[PDB]
Amino acid sequence: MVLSEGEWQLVLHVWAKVEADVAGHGQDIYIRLFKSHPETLEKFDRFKHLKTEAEMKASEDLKKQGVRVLTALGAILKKKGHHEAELKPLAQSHATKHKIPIKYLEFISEAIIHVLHSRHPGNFGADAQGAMNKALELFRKDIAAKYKELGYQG
Ligand code: HEM
Repeated sequence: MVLSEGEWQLVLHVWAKVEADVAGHGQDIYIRLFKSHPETLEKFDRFKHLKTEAEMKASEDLKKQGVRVLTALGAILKKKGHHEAELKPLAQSHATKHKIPIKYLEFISEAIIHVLHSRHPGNFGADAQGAMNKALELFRKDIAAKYKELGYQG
C-alpha cells in the first residue's frame, strides 16, 4: 500500500501547521478522542480519573503526553512510509504494555482528522484529508502487522 510523493507533501504541509503549536493540537486531539470514544480514556492509568474537558485542558501531564504522541507520529510521517525502525518500539509498547486495540488506533486517527479539518481548512481541503487518511491507514496497517508478529490480536 503506497502513497505518492504528492500525497506525502499534502501530509507534511498540514503537519507543518500542527508544529506551530504541537501542545495545543495534542490537547484538542485527546479531548476529541475522549469525548467521542470515552472507553479509550480507561486505557490511560494516569488520566482515567479526568471528568470534564476543563480538567483535560488543565492537565499538564496530559499536555506533555499529547506532545509525545504527535511528535512520535510526526517522525513516522516524515519517513514517508520508511518507518520500520520507528514502528518497532511503538508497536511493542502499545500491544504489550498499554494493550491498545487497532479499533482504538482508528479512533485516534478519526480524532486527528477531525481536529485538522477544524483548525486547518487552508491545508486540509479534500485532497489533503484523503492523503492524511491514507498515511494513517498505512500506519495502522503496518502497526497491525507488527502486533500480529508480537502475539497481540488487538
Ligand atoms: C497515533 C497513534 C499513537 C501514537 C503515535 C502514540 C504514541 C505514544 C508514545 C510515543 C507514547 C510514550 C512511549 C510509549 O509508551 O510507547 C505513548 C504512550 C501511551 N499510549 Fe500511545 N500513541 C498512539 C495511540 C494510542 C492510543 C489510541 C491509545 C489509547 C486509546 C494509547 C495509549 C497510550 C498509553 C496509555 C500510553 C502510556 C501513557 C502514560 O505514560 O501515561 N496510545 N503513546
